[PDB]
Amino acid sequence: TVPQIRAPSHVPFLLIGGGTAAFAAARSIRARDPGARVLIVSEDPELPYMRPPLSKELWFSDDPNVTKTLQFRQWNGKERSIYFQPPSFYVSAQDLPNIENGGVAVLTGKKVVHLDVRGNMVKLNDGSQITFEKCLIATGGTPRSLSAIDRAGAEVKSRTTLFRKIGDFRALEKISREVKSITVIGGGFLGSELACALGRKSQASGIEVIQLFPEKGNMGKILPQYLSNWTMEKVKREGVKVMPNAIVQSVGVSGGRLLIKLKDGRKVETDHIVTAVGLEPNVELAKTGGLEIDSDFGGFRVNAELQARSNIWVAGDAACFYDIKLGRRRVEHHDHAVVSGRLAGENMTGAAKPYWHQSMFWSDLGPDVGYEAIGLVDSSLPTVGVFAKATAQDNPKSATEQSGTGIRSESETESEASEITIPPSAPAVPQVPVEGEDYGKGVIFYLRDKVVVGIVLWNVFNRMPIARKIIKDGEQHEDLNEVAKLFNIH
Ligand SMILES: Cc1cc2nc3c(=O)[nH]c(=O)nc-3n(C[C@H](O)[C@H](O)[C@H](O)COP(=O)(O)OP(=O)(O)OC[C@H]3O[C@@H](n4cnc5c(N)ncnc54)[C@H](O)[C@@H]3O)c2cc1C
Repeated sequence: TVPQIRAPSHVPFLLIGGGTAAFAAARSIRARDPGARVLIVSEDPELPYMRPPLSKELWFSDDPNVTKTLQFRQWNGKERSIYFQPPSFYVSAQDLPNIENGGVAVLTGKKVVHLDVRGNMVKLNDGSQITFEKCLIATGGTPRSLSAIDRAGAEVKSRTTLFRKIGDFRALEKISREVKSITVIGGGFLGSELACALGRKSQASGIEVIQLFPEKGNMGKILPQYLSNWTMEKVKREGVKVMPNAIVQSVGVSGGRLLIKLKDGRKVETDHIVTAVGLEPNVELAKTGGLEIDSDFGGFRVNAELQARSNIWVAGDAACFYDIKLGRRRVEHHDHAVVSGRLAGENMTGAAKPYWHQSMFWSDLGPDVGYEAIGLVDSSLPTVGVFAKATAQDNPKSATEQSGTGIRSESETESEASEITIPPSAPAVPQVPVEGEDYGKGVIFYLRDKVVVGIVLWNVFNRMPIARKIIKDGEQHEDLNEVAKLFNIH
């Protein structure tokens, strides 16, 4: 067996990229047009898989075999495959045009590098060509790097990982068992999940874990300062040296270790760096395809139907879409990937439906801390937070036990509450006098006009439909403590 040239071929439905959005689009097309012939072409050799477990549950397991099988343990102890479907669900490219009732084929280890819109064709990196009738671009993005690491030498670039894939979890996991110290650069949800995860391994290994970022505290661009600060102390307590207000001036090699120099005088000595500083949408096809990239937000600009050009749609992290409440925007949400992929797939079969979904986001920092967000969440906005003591059910683990899944967009559902009526206050709880240290859950309302434009929920689950409805209706609430009763915050 030797390398060979693929003959030109044709496929009714071509999906460029094999991630969450591509997979959801393939199922949608198959549901809408039974017998459909769908081909996914994907650069990474792996079959389609969900990403959330990579910075999360896969680090919380004592079984060495999980790194190989990727059958991760949810917080409720129940196993789940990181893959959407196993190999048997798919067919090979070669067989697709001949199989009865059609199917979903997958061609991994191949990259589409040229899109010809008017000729309905693409070219792969190996020179072969595939004509299509309908095409979805769902190429995701590539992790951003740090400028200082880019200007940095071979030695340091060889000791920095960007965190996005299976390969990254595997390498970072191995490194956590080989070196004395690892630094996470990035204060966002993802960098924070990685810090907690290594801090947990640290309990057994004794490795040093540092997390550094330029904000005053974790997720500082998103959470109000008080909760950002609470969060920062929480992460630190997982055994992480957190360094806020840190701007990387340069990185170099000293003593055989990495030497990161900060603008303010500080210096960090460490053996490996993982960055989590955001994403660049994969838009290389915009050029041959004559597609518009959004100059303000990045990604492919699409219309209400997720369409970019004739017979071309985009979904997932790669799309700059028109949010029904916020206007042009792009997100990195698992929910959006699934919903938008499904809708694109439906539109590929002729539906012409607008994307009116309000995408949600969630983050877990271990089984005991969970956040959910929706709409415009920006710490520069005026905000109203309402809090209460947590009940036993108010944590990511219980939310996983109740629903049987850890992927929060699944358990929350994609729906929107049909009506909002402020329920009666709950029965009084006999208690000693309550202090701020005693709260463990809450809702934070983000405002613009006296209208709620965004919501972050802290340890409140199964209420996302209600948060969607409050944001959609756009009422001026006279008293947000009454509305918080909708989130069982009393
Ligand atoms: C580690 C991590 C944890 C996360 N946790 C959460 C969370 O808990 N909650 C939440 O809401 N969201 C979370 N997210 C975000 C969510 O997983 C993403 O929004 C989602 O993966 C985007 O899916 P996609 O299909 O749009 O893009 P991708 O998943 O990136 O898929 C794109 C695929 O296309 C391939 N590709 C790119 N270019 C080409 C090309 N030209 N030709 C062929 N193939 C190509 C790439 O190899 C890639 O496989 C997390 C993300 C990461 C990385």
